[PDB]
Amino acid sequence: GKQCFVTGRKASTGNRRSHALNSTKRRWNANLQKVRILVDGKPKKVWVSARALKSGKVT
Amino acid sequence: HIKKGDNVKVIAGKDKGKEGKVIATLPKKDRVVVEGVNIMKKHQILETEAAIHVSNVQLLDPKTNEPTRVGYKFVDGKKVRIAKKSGEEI
Amino acid sequence: RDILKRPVITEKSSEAMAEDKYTFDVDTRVNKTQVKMAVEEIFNVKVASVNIMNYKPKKKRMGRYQGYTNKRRKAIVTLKEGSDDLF
Amino acid sequence: MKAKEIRDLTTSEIEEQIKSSKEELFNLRFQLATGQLEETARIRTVRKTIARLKTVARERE
RNA sequence: GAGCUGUAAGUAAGCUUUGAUCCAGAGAUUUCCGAAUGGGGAAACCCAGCAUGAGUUAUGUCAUGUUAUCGAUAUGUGAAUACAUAGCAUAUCAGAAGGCACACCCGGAGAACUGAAACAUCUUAGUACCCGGAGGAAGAGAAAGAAAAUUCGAUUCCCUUAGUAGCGGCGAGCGAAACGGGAAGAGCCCAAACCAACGUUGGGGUUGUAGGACACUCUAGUUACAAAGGACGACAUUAGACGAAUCAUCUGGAAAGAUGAAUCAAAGAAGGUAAUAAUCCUGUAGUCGAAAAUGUUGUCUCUCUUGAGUGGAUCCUGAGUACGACGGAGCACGUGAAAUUCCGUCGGAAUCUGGGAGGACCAUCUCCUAAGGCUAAAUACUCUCUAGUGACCGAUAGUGAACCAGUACCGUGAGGGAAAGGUGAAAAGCACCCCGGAAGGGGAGUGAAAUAGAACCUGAAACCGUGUGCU
RNA sequence: UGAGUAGCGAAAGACGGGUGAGAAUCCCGUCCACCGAUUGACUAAGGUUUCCAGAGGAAGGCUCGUCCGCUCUGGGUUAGUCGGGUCCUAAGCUGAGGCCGACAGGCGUAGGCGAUGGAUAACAGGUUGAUAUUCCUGUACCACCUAUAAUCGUAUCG
Repeated sequence: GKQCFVTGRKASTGNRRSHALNSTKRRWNANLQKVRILVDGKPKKVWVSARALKSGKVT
Repeated sequence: HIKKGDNVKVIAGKDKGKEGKVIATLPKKDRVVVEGVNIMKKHQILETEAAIHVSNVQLLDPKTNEPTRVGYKFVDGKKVRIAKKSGEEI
Repeated sequence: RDILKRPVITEKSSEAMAEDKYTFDVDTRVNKTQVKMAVEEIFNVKVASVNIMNYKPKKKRMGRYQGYTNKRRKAIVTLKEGSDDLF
Repeated sequence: MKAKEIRDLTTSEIEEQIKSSKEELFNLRFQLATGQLEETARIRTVRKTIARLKTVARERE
């Protein structure tokens, strides 16, 4: 139940392939980081992806 | 349809063409008891009367004393019963 | 109130009348303190002590269908004065 | 469709509950338990009066 | 408008023309458990606080209201730590919970048996199972479209294109779209440039034949989208009422059958009547009827409302967006010469001389204007309510269940799962006599029939007994 | 069909008198026989009316039955002190906030639930066909409420 607070990034699902084309299930996870950001109330620590931290966000 | 305490004529059965007086009414089973017809014997031993179907009796005309059908015409505010083949009120 | 339902007249209760003990059928969900205060206001009799017991439904079959009777609560009341005068 | 003759004041309604219920229906049941009661159709008659009495009482809130 | 207190007998005691019983609309009461919600618990139980009240000289005892959790709104709200902000105690909320038709729809996650006459790519199959969210329908929907004509113009569904073009250990196999013919068919609102207050709320503005701000002389309530609450009479449901026409004889227990004579029909559909009935009964064709509740509709109320084109100095038209690389998925299309579009990681543009597409890619032409949001109809399905039909079954059949069947019974449990219909038209269900302790039987009697006697319509075979002609 | 065949589940019965339509099998009495660290007396779990009285003999009883744990009709279980709750906690279970996790959910703090353990006021005798620390008789104990009082306003409760 972990997701990016700014954008909403979440893990996905797909296949892992081999040279013989055998397929098994795997997951692509988001590069979430535990960073303190500005909040209206207490400044709390939330999951924010590294892409969201680009373009300029508070910390 | 056929009220109790009336004068009827039997048109079908063992005792056909015999006038009688209605003494009981069973509308759940559609059975009418006529006085003097359909005698029964019960081992208890007594002789009494049995029930007959309402479809085997016709009302008697007050004037001709002949079988007839029934109709309604709303003479008054209430509803009254008349007789076909004539105009006399039953 | 109408806590009491019916009086009980049996062979064992007949010999219990000599000791001023009366048997009644009461409501299932009442305590003997409530039964104590119900006799005093209907017959105007001062009571001494009240006993009470519970029963279980009995499986009674008539014809082809089986079933159960009602659960019964029975109370025995002891009187120091007066008499209920059951007819 | 019955005889709804009960039209007296609300104070007398409570007077008609202890009479009809507390002392009449209760007495009629102990009479039958030992067994002295003919006219057993009266048990239903008293019960329906109590239903009518409390129905008009609720109509007046 | 005359009987009634259900199956269910039967005996009591009752009610009813001063309108019983019954049918329909509208109200009141509604124990306990169960999301269960004062606390606990082995559901249908136990144990409390607070505020009034009923009884006791007084405790004991009882009745009525309220007290769960989370969330959203006002107030009081030291901390550690100066102001504050976590925690907290109150007040309010038709706020949420759980079930439901194992039907229809949209998402997350997602097999194997099987086929390839073995098998791993492939297929089964994005199927079965599970979880989440709804709705009466859901989803999609107003061109960064289809194409190559001297063009069309939102989405959805049916026919055809067509088993074509294609994909494929090029094996097994998978498999389209545009055009064309039809059902149905309305389109609008926001961000920015600009204008005055204290970043906020109002006005302005919504686009490709390029639109708008800015300067220029400049006038249809659509409550299914397009802005949101209410008042005005006509049909339709939820009880019903009128409504034509037949008499004789024969057989028979009984006539509706047969022999003869009549009638009606906007009514010859059907069911019941002692047997096969247009004219015996309930009905049918036709017409009429509504206190009261609930739907649809249409004529006024009511609530909003700025209707047109030439000029383009300058400004605005959606950014970590489009796009690229790496690893995947989905398009009929298995990375392949793969365009078109989604996810994870990392880089990362331009601003009408702009940008995207026309199956790698470049140039020329043609079409269009992404990165914000809503929208009825044609379409799919049936647990239920009313009215109907069948070259569909007729008790080993038809639902597992025509009988009080998800019952008996079996298992710790999830779960599995039967057999059983028929007297007679009418109970008229054998008064009475004889054998016993009774069951049963022989007479008499009821009935057309009693070998129709309730283990009751007909009553085959296997099988079991008695007597006889020939051996 | 096997076939009136196998079997009828450890074991000692005999006689007299009654009931009765019907008795080796039912009642009453006598004698003999068997267990007696148990086939005797209580009670926990489990079963749920099989317990008592009066009637009955279709089916059940591996035979018969006048009998029964079987059928019909009526009856039977009484607590301030006994075991449990209004007392307490083991091992475990559930947990407001909180942590983790595609969904569903997993774990866990404060706090609760939970005896097989701890704490806690009664004995003797009699009585019915069926109840007995429960009913009755006699003698006790524990908690709580109400009105004068000995002694008490620094007491006293915590």
